[PDB]
Amino acid sequence: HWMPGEPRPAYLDGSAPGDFGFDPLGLGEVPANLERYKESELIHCRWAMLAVPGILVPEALGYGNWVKAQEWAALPGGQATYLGNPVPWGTLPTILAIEFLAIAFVEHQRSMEKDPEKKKYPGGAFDPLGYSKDPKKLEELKVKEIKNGRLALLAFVGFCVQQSAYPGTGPLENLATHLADPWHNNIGDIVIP
Amino acid sequence: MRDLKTYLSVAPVLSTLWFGSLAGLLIEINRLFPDALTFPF
Amino acid sequence: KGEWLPGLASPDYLTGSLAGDNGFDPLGLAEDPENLKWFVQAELVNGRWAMLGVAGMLLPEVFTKIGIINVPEWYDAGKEQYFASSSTLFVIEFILFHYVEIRRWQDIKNPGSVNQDPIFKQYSLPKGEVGYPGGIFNPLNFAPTQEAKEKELANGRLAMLAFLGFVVQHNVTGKGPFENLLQHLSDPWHNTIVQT
Amino acid sequence: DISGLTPCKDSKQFAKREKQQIKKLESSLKLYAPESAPALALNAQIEKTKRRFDNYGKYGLLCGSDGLPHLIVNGDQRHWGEFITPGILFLYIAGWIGWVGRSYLIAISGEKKPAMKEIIIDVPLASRIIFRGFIWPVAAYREFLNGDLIAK
Ligand SMILES: CC(/C=C/C=C(C)/C=C/[C@@]12O[C@]1(C)C[C@@H](O)CC2(C)C)=C\C=C\C=C(C)\C=C\C=C(C)\C=C\[C@@]12O[C@]1(C)C[C@@H](O)CC2(C)C
Repeated sequence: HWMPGEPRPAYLDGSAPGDFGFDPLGLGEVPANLERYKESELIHCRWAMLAVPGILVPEALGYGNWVKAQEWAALPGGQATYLGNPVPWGTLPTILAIEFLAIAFVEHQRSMEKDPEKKKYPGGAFDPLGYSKDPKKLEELKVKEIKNGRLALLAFVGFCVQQSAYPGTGPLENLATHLADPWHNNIGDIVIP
Repeated sequence: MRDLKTYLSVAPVLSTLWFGSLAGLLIEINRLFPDALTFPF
Repeated sequence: KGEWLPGLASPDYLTGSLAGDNGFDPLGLAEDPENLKWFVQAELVNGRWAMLGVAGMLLPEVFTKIGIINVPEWYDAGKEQYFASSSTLFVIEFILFHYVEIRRWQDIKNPGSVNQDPIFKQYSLPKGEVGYPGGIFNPLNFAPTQEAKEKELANGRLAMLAFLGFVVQHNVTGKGPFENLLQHLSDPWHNTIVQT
Repeated sequence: DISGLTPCKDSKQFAKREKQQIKKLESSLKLYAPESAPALALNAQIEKTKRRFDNYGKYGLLCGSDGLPHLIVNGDQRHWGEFITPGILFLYIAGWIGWVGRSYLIAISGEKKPAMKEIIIDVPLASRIIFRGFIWPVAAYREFLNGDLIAK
């Protein structure tokens, strides 16, 4: 339970993976709506569990924080760089065109699916190493995936919010600032100026 | 007199007494503390 | 039990089964039993906090007669510098009290639902009443008889009135609660609320 | 300086208004003997005018270009005494009155002829109910929680 001593909603029986009865607003009441929400939650989690490695690793290599990498495109004639090496095709309208076409194809391909189970765990070719061979291990794996995804989502929210309070700074910079003087460099000063 | 007490509880007499006392209180309040534009405390 | 005003009748909903029941409810707040259930806990918590507050506001000023320590007055204790900033201390206090008071709150809704330790499952509070947890909160195993509960409630009410007096006196006199007592004891007939 | 306004104490037009009012009051006093009662009344009026202008200067009001005070009601803490505190006091008093009226109406609803208790008030019951409205916020909020505030 997400809060011991609280009654559960009737539609949250505790059989779904990562089900702890958290629904104060009752957004999952409609059975057709609740089925969609699981797919969206899994997609959000999987997208956020790739961003977190992609935000810290470039900053840990001294290539600049994650908001500095987007500054050049606002300028006229800015060219993209990767690992300190400018890429020949890093012009703005070349990047925008290739991104839209490549993504619009795969997402529409996902849209046309009509089996509800395959929209969450499609299986098949996307599981080359065959970790889904055991139904007993698979449930534990699903619980692990759901538990990690929500943590990554919370980490991304922290990434976004910490930027507003310390403009122009990276998360590792904020951690280094906190570590030096914990008792005066923390959240308290921001809340109470 | 029960009937006299009943006549004192009728709506117009009671309203007149209440409003007279209220107006007196307000007049004295404005007499003690004249020209109040803001609540300073 | 006793009457707060002889010659008056007690309310029907105050049947005397509660601790410290003297039939005092002129304004009829506790007519609804749910209101009574909430207000009992509210009174308990308010009295328990006010007792500690008064004890902490009075004794650190009684030192002047004995001269052990040197502590600023209760209304100047905040401005003093401490090892951590005020914001950090407030944040930590909020973080801990949120969990503590949410844990306490769940017992009022559904009694007996938060008696089990969340991390070490082999540990649990013995079953008791709503406002009297017991268990590790009662290490000396003093029996919670009705007499002790009545004493607790009386002391809590007295301490709440004392705290209200402590607050009001400082706004007018501008001095400490103990300094107000010595001045009164110097010339009792000239040093009252009526200054003249 | 909110909205380009200036404090009353630094406003020259405020002083000019005060001087004009005092001079107008003083021209009437020359028509009467100093010992007469109308002279005393005019002296009291002049003193009251000076005191009012001084008090307006002390409270930190804001004047425009005409030398007249203006009220800020946007919620700024520097001007909470202009709108916020009297508003809260009025809300408390109005809630008291409404709660007392509702309580009296509910009290006599179960009688044989409830209409006759509306044209001829039952004084003791109203007097007992009058004191109860002093704690109207708590009672109203608890009634809202219990669901007894709205008729079914
Ligand atoms: C908890 C409490 C106060 C706690 C204070 C604390 C902890 C103080 C801490 C501090 O000091 C220290 C320790 C450190 C100091 O340096 C700093 C601070 C931090 C300041 C007060 C409760 C205070 C509560 C009070 C006063 C309640 C009064 C209620 C009354 C009288 C009700 C009367 C009625 O309720 C009935 C009986 C029936 C109704 O029907 C009829 C009526 C008439 C309506």
